[PDB]
Amino acid sequence: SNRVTVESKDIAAFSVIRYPLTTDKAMKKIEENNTLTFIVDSRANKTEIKKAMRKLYQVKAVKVNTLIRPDGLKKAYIRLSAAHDALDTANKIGL
Amino acid sequence: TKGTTSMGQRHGRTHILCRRCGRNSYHVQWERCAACAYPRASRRRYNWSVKAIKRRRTGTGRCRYLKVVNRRIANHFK
Amino acid sequence: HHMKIKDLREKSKDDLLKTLTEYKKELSQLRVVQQTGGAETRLGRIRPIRKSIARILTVLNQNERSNLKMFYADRKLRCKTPKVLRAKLTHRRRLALKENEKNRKTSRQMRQAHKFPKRVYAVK
Amino acid sequence: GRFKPLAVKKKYAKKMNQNKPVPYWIRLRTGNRIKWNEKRRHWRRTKLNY
Amino acid sequence: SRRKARRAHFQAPSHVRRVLMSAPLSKELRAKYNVRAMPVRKDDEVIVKRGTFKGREGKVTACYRLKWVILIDKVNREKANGSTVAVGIHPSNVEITKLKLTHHRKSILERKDRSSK
RNA sequence: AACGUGUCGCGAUGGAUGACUUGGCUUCCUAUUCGUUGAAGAACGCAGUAAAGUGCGAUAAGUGGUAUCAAUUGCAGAAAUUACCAAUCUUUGAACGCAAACGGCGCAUGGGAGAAGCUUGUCAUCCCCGUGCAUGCCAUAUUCUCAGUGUCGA
RNA sequence: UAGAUGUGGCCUGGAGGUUAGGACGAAGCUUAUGGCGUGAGCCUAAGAUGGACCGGCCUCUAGUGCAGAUCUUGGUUGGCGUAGCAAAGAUCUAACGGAGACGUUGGAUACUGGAGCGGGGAAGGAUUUCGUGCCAACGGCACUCGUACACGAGUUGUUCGGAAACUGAGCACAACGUUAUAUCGUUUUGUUAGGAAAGUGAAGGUGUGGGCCAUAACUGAAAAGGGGCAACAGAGAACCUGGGUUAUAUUCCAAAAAGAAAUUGCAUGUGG
RNA sequence: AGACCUGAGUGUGGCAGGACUACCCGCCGAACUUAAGCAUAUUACUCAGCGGAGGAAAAGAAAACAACCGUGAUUCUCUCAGUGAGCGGCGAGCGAAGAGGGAACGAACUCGUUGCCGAAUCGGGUCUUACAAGGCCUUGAGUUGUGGCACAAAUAUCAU
Ligand SMILES: [Mg+2]
Ligand SMILES: [Mg+2]
Ligand SMILES: [Mg+2]
Ligand SMILES: [Mg+2]
Ligand SMILES: [Mg+2]
Ligand SMILES: [Mg+2]
Ligand SMILES: [Mg+2]
Ligand SMILES: [Mg+2]
Ligand SMILES: [Mg+2]
Ligand SMILES: [Mg+2]
Ligand SMILES: [Mg+2]
Ligand SMILES: [Mg+2]
Ligand SMILES: [Mg+2]
Ligand SMILES: [Mg+2]
Ligand SMILES: [Mg+2]
Ligand SMILES: [Mg+2]
Ligand SMILES: [Mg+2]
Ligand SMILES: [Mg+2]
Ligand SMILES: [Mg+2]
Ligand SMILES: [Mg+2]
Ligand SMILES: [Mg+2]
Ligand SMILES: [Mg+2]
Ligand SMILES: [Mg+2]
Ligand SMILES: [Mg+2]
Ligand SMILES: [Mg+2]
Ligand SMILES: [Mg+2]
Ligand SMILES: [Mg+2]
Ligand SMILES: [Mg+2]
Ligand SMILES: [Mg+2]
Ligand SMILES: [Mg+2]
Repeated sequence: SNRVTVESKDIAAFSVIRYPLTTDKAMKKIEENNTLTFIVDSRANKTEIKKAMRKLYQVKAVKVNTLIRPDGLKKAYIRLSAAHDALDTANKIGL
Repeated sequence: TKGTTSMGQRHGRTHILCRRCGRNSYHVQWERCAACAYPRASRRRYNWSVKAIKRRRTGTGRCRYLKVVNRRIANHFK
Repeated sequence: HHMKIKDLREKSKDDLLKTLTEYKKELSQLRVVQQTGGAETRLGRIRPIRKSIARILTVLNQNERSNLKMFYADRKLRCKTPKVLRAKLTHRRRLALKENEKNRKTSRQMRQAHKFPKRVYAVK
Repeated sequence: GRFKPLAVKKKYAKKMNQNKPVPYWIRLRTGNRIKWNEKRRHWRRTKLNY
Repeated sequence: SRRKARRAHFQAPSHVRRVLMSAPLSKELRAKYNVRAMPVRKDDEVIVKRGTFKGREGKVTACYRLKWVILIDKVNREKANGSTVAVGIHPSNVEITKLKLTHHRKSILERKDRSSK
């Protein structure tokens, strides 16, 4: 190996999903749709935002739409499988 | 003519961003940085512009490993 | 409050990695709070809770660098250790000449150090 | 217009953030020398081209 | 030199800025411990020896140690809107009358006193 | 007269001058000179509130060690700040898997997610993480493989 | 006049000496403040100036005296409220807002006239978008408005564009050559004095009643012409409507997917 | 049907490139200017250009100077010396060296040859407290010579 530095299961899932988003549009999409809005790290992956959700918020994710905002910050919309209410996570996650 | 009118024909880009020099002197067509000669291993450096050498020497940037290694070699270690 | 390192060294890797994943989650939701409300009491725990993840990844790296050093710094055969653990010292201090030479001499150069040594004479 | 590399996108985003004013908790600091931002770009005045 | 001293002064780190802010002990607290002067600590009762607030005793509220001043609890000043604020007397204009204990202060106080004795 | 002068007092603009000077310059001196173990450079980042800068690198305005004592300070917050001397050290760059206005693409190699099938778990592509993989040169391989109508011999 | 020379001669910055001032007000600065020196200049006074340094003398020292260089820099000024703000669409009204020519809505008359003051893109710009404020200076008039300022937001893709994955004009890493030297030259109408590569097929290894059957290892089957870029208009490319954003939509919609397709990968299984 | 020779291939173990360049070393290298013109010359064996190291570099232990009553590695300094040297359209200009006083300096050494040896060498192991100035196994390099020793028709070499 060319390293010693320790790794875990945590840092692989807490670096991707960094904090949720609260806006007029990020709120209008939790209630109306079942999406959430997390400002994911920029070099993440739509398949790894799903894994991260399920590893952090034990909910399923169907469609994870992303976009690198004009701030270098990668937003992420996340449908919650229609079986996990989104309005029951923003109230859990404390959004 | 050759003034305000011809200034309208200014569509292209001769230079884009140099991945090594970080400035806007990467000549597109023949792909070489006009200011650091990238992809040439050696950065361009000419004594006929010492003033531009000074803008590009060490210490003009962050100088990470040296501000550390110059501390270790000045304290009997290496 | 947070993790105190003087009592954190004694912990183990598997005990640290559960200690770690809990400071991550605690900071994970402190950056939820930091979005919506200000709540300096609910907030303000970030800079201690974010430097406690620092002094856990520290001791994690402080340890598994030693375990991988009390395993490679060995008299084992063909003792080639990864260059990240090999005593780091400048590129030229690494090439120049170790102590075992730069003091090494031939025959017919040892033997004058004996026949004709340098003396500690004094003049009167 | 619509094509910008991501790297060229990362560099205008680093400029949209640098174009905010000095917050009014800075000028009550003990001995600062800052009253204005004096590096604020305006998109019309001066261009970045990167 | 002139130039290097006014730089090592104003460019002095925080732990240096505390021995450059030491105040003389009172006439009857020095021979109590047989030393000359101490760096001012938060909650050490003092008395101003110079200035508009001279001869005004108080307890050091803080050592605002980049303004180069200490804040006395009874030395206040009024703003325009009634709100009362604290003026900073340079420690050398102050004379300590009280100390705050420590197993690191009545140990260094006799490190300074072992110089005398 | 009004205007235009013109001298005086007072104002405005202006920012000289003086006073100051944590800067410059010059001179001298005491020691030790970066990088494939990834430098210099630049790129993007990181603060409870930070745009620049300074500091730092996803341990991010710092973690560790010692050694010091009670602050930091715009104001929150909090039973640390300062100084020094083992780590962490992102994307690049000599940049070296290939490329490159692609935050792109592989080849090995582990391990770790996630799952459909399937046997409560097990590795399918998919997707992360990490190492290795550039050329040249030197050394070398218990008899590691080879080429030659070069030499010779069984 | 050019020039020369003298001056116990004038002046500025600083040094070595000396004498001496200064918060009971130093430098500086102002002048119908006088006086006194032929003069350079000095000294005084008086400042409803200034706030902390400094004068005389003897030597020393120099970045030492300015009106004039189309001097240099900064600032001001005249002309001067002057030239002008004259090409390109004529605003008119109500009542409403507003601190108030301004805006909004209605009505009116128009202008652009489908090679547009239209709707979309590339190049380029990169927040100018949006909303809510705001109105200091910027929009050469003005503004309650703004592409301005502030805050907040805003860009959603199996299928669209790009890449992964084509070749063109061409480029040139390697090698090789040359060069004191390379950052030089050759280089797809196929490289190189030139040994430039796992795509396949296999015996053997492996669960187990020595073979039924199966993955795998590590070999190694012929096979010439090293790689590699270069096209957001060439080639290529699996998605279409309907609709519920302050600003995105062939991107979003969740289960009477608003629907309907196509399609790639791997899988289980009905058809032989 | 094998050795050797000459070449390959990847496996290991490494290294090189890059930065810095004030000084330093090599190559390259002008012109403006001066000569009241200018082409020799001067500028200048300079600037720029290519390359390369160091804490200094370079030089350095006489195929040296001298012509003396001789000196004795290199470097540096004062000096010789702007030279009664000298080069030069003998013009403009240029221009050293020995010696001397110094600094420094316990400053000298080792290959090849020669003779005597001839694998005593080197490298991979291993064993020992890491001992590799050693032990003891090693064809693995090496006999196309690693290593050891001696310094002159004058010394003493050479072994217990
Ligand atoms: Mg091109
Ligand atoms: Mg290259
Ligand atoms: Mg170079
Ligand atoms: Mg001034
Ligand atoms: Mg160096
Ligand atoms: Mg790095
Ligand atoms: Mg920075
Ligand atoms: Mg390369
Ligand atoms: Mg080797
Ligand atoms: Mg063989
Ligand atoms: Mg043969
Ligand atoms: Mg002067
Ligand atoms: Mg002058
Ligand atoms: Mg003047
Ligand atoms: Mg004039
Ligand atoms: Mg704006
Ligand atoms: Mg080339
Ligand atoms: Mg040969
Ligand atoms: Mg061979
Ligand atoms: Mg290798
Ligand atoms: Mg190279
Ligand atoms: Mg080099
Ligand atoms: Mg001439
Ligand atoms: Mg010459
Ligand atoms: Mg040069
Ligand atoms: Mg040398
Ligand atoms: Mg002379
Ligand atoms: Mg000459
Ligand atoms: Mg001599
Ligand atoms: Mg020999």
